[PDB]
Amino acid sequence: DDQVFEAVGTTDELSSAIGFALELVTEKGHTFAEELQKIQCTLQDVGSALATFKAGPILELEQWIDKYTSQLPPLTAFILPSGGKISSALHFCRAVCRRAERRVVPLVQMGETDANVAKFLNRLSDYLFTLARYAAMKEGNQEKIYMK
Amino acid sequence: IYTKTGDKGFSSTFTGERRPKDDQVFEAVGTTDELSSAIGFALELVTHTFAEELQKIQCTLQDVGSALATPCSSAREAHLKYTTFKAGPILELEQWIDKYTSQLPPLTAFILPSGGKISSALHFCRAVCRRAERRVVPLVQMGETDANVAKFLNRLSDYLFTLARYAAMKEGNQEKIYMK
Amino acid sequence: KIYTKTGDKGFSSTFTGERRPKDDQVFEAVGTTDELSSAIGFALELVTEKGHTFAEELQKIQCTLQDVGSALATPCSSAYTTFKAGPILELEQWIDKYTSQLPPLTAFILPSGGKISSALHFCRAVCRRAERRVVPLVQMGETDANVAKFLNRLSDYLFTLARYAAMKEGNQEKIYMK
Ligand SMILES: Nc1ncnc2c1ncn2[C@@H]1O[C@H](COP(=O)(O)OP(=O)(O)OP(=O)(O)O)[C@@H](O)[C@H]1O
Ligand SMILES: Nc1ncnc2c1ncn2[C@@H]1O[C@H](COP(=O)(O)OP(=O)(O)OP(=O)(O)O)[C@@H](O)[C@H]1O
Ligand SMILES: [Cl-]
Ligand SMILES: [Mg+2]
Ligand SMILES: [Mg+2]
Ligand SMILES: [Mg+2]
Ligand SMILES: [Mg+2]
Repeated sequence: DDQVFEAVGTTDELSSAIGFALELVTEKGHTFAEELQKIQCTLQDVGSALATFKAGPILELEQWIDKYTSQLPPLTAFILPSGGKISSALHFCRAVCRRAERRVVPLVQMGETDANVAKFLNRLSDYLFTLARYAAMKEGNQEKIYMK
Repeated sequence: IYTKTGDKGFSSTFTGERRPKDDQVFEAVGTTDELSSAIGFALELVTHTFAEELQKIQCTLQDVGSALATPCSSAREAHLKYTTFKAGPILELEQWIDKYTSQLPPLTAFILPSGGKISSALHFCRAVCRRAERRVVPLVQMGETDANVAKFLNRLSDYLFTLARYAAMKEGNQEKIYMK
Repeated sequence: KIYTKTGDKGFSSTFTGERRPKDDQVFEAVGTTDELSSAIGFALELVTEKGHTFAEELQKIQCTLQDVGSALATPCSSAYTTFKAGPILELEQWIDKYTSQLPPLTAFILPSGGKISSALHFCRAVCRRAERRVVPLVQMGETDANVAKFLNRLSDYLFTLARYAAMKEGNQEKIYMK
């Protein structure tokens, strides 16, 4: 099936975009770098699952999200993809992650893939978005804002 | 785990339709966000008027996104500002291109993606932009999206191409030329 | 003036002169191929030192990617378009060169290994996307099988070159962990 190869490929594409973003991290021992690396592993499991996906990593993502949200101001503006190297790269990862989601979706719904793979990808773009903001905040960057 | 509205693989348009995330509309808005993000990263390599231009373009790509997520077949009276995509930013890209073009050597051979970090990031952006044009086109040719969105993305890749060239020249980088 | 506006309505030309909508699978394959060449272009900028022979290789590969573009823009039924085996066989030689210098590998390598190596894993993914786009074209007999072969062998090249970059830099690449 072509749809499976497409979904696996786009998952790998995401993981490799994360791989490149990780290279932008200049200081050693950041916990989000650990997290991104764990996600990459999960993406490999996504890969073979597509080709039973437990809920744990979704929960993991949800607690990391909540951790970073509580450290950040409320979200009042619409931001443009920005805020420093890592941040921008994560915004790109977010876009690619959302593309992966769209590719997995028909596979679920056809019941060829565990529902949770979609949920994980859905939640991953929230993680990547949140992490981007968190990363920019910690560089004290200030992201660019929408203007007509 | 949370029960998020997107978890069963459906999302919403700005007109209230529920569609599988699979849908053309989301392929089209996703790919546009992808493009804007790529530009976001390219901006981070600015080492500048053209940096200002790239941001305005990101802002237009927001509008593009609002437009794509508002199918004309179901736009009502209050959504008219989203369904209406004015020509202005296109004329802008055109006059920007003329400006840069009048500062560049004449062009006759095929340029490979190259020219320094900013220039190469821009060539990648251009490629992503043309993918975004491919996603928008079927919405336009189905009457769901203003044709001006497509004009824009069409022109944008020529803008992004000529800026790449400009950046290369202002760094003293010669781009590679197609060989054989 | 570089823009004609003639594609402003969503249509464009194949190298046969046929007008098609821009979302036609021919354009999807050509574009994805451009995307790949652009990704290689960026990875090329991550090379610090002068005179790396792989850097010369990737640039030759960009040239072939243009040829792959043209071939794809010239679908066979509507025409006469053959893609020669040469750049494939050449890729195969370069692959052996790097492959033979590498540790035997039993792990699963996560996209990692430094900037170059990382950029090249991404390139590999985009190349694999380009393969997936070329596949329908070959199966309906619009494109020479060799074109798919080239991108396939190029996926292999980019993976193993990323391993090579990582090893030269002495940059440990990350492994799959359960
Ligand atoms: N995978 C996707 N690709 C492109 N666009 C999307 C995708 N998912 C959602 N969208 C669009 O972007 C908007 C914001 O995305 P969001 O992720 O918040 O929606 P969702 O996935 O339906 O909701 P939730 O993430 O809260 O479950 C959505 O209303 C939808 O129009
Ligand atoms: N968005 C696209 N994605 C992939 N391939 C394209 C795209 N647009 C055009 N092509 C192909 O690449 C060639 C050069 O593209 P170009 O953008 O100059 O064409 P166009 O959009 O038809 O014309 P113009 O841009 O001058 O209005 C075209 O002749 C066509 O074969
Ligand atoms: Cl795609
Ligand atoms: Mg979502
Ligand atoms: Mg949301
Ligand atoms: Mg064009
Ligand atoms: Mg042109």
